[PDB]
Amino acid sequence: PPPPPPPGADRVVKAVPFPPTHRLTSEEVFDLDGIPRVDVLKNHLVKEGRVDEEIALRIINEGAAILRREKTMIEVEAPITVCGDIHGQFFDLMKLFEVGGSPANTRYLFLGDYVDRGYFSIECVLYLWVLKILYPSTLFLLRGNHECRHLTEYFTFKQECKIKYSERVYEACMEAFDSLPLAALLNQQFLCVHGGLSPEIHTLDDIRRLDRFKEPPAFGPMCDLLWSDPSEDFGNEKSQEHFSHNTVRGCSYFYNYPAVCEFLQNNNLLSIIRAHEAQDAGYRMYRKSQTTGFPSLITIFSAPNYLDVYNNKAAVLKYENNVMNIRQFNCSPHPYWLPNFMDVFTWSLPFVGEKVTEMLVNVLSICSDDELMARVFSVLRSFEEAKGLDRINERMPPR
Amino acid sequence: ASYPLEMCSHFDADEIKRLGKRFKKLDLDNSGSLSVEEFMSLPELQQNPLVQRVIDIFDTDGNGEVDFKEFIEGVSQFSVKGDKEQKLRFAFRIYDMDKDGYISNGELFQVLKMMVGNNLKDTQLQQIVDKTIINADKDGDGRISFEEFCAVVGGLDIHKKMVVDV
Ligand SMILES: [Ca+2]
Ligand SMILES: [Ca+2]
Ligand SMILES: [Ca+2]
Ligand SMILES: [Ca+2]
Ligand SMILES: [Fe+3]
Ligand SMILES: [Zn+2]
Repeated sequence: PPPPPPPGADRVVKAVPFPPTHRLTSEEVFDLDGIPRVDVLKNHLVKEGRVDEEIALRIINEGAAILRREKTMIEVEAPITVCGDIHGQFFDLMKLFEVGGSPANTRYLFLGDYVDRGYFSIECVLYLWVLKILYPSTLFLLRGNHECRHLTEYFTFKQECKIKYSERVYEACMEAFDSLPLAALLNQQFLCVHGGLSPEIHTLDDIRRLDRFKEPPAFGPMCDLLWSDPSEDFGNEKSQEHFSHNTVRGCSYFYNYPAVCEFLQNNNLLSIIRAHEAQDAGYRMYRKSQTTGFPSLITIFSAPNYLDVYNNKAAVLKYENNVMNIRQFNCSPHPYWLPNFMDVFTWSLPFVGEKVTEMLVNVLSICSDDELMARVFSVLRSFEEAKGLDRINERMPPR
Repeated sequence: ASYPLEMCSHFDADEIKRLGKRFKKLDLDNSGSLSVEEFMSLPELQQNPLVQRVIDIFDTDGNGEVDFKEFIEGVSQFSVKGDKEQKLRFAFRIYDMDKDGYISNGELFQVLKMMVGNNLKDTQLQQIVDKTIINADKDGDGRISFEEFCAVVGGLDIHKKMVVDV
């Protein structure tokens, strides 16, 4: 009795790499001491491999336990590499580490938003969590506004978990995200946070005080840290009003230059380093303080060709030997997925059903009471153009 | 006085008679069989990318045409009296080109290609085909059985659309 034909016998585009069929097991991922093998994991994930569910859970839970015991404003010193939004762009994350340096000898601070928008969010989480497990005192993760139940349920991260893993893995990620610190004080000179300032936050002690172990509420200091933006006219404002309602996000605030100046001066800080907004150049240096001649605010953005349409550079910020040097990098190829992770059966079946039925209806309509006598199937979907088109997805989802 | 035709279908005598009338009118040269060219002489079918797939499925004896028995049993798959599994199996058969009972990688690609055209790059299409198979293949032979097909799509209720009046 002849065996089945070899799996890829009639495969049409043979040069396309085929993903592993087997999930990585615990024996493969964890050494004798219970320590994960980051290179084994990385190589598997780059090929679009998956891990056994218990391994995903183990990685997420251990990372969560380490994160949970950190302060809500951690303190980190230079030298360091500071990174902004990643947004599930795992293959760009790989490039980021090649540019920034290996975590085995390089200190890192990530400002949040590991998930959503990109379709490799879970891979980003597993890999960063493993790095956190291996280098708990040199690699640091902050919370972004997407690390929460509200946004991941509205965007695709919850569905991503359901499809690639399970709801158990999603629920584990939700607890892990609740444990992420909200801010970092870098070298006693820079406040690092995902979004920015709050009218209710005037000192570092206002941040240190926060109960971070929860879904971010719709308003208040925790919300603002994750959600706020500099005003569109930051540094050149008409009104001198410190804060105004953030019309872009649908919640939280715009903060202006006077608000930033006051905060820096009251806290003996040099600048605020944040993320949260896409930049064509991968970063933005805002208006310099009159006093110091140093940029009062910095935005860092680490997701190149964001949404595969922005065509923007990404950047990380390297702070070493008293120099802040911005390293830019471009996007990298990544594998294709259909919107919301749907398989091709789910995708094509409604069309098949519709077209075969239509054919038969037409065929049977050849008589009408005489008896009484391209190919029309598609997918499901400039910097300033991409921005305006994606404006609703920067706003907080209803309820 | 020819020999009776034998068939299996959901249709009563009146419905079979009405379908007989449609058959005759479709059979242009009156050969008792239905050629591809006779199907294609209906303008409304000319831009439908699944026509040949449907004809292949109807043509159970494989002589490239649809006789009256095959016509009746084909249309019966779309009877209001037909069950979920029946409609789903017909759908499965759209993808299962060589009729061996298993959707393969190459077939899933080709049939999708018929529908998608150039809306995706070949590389893109191969990648989503690859992942669909991996995710749905429960016994690891690289191809999709009818049981594995249903586990994926049985919740979609597309069967409720696959229905015609006769
Ligand atoms: Ca004929
Ligand atoms: Ca035939
Ligand atoms: Ca087959
Ligand atoms: Ca199988
Ligand atoms: Fe973001
Ligand atoms: Zn953000």
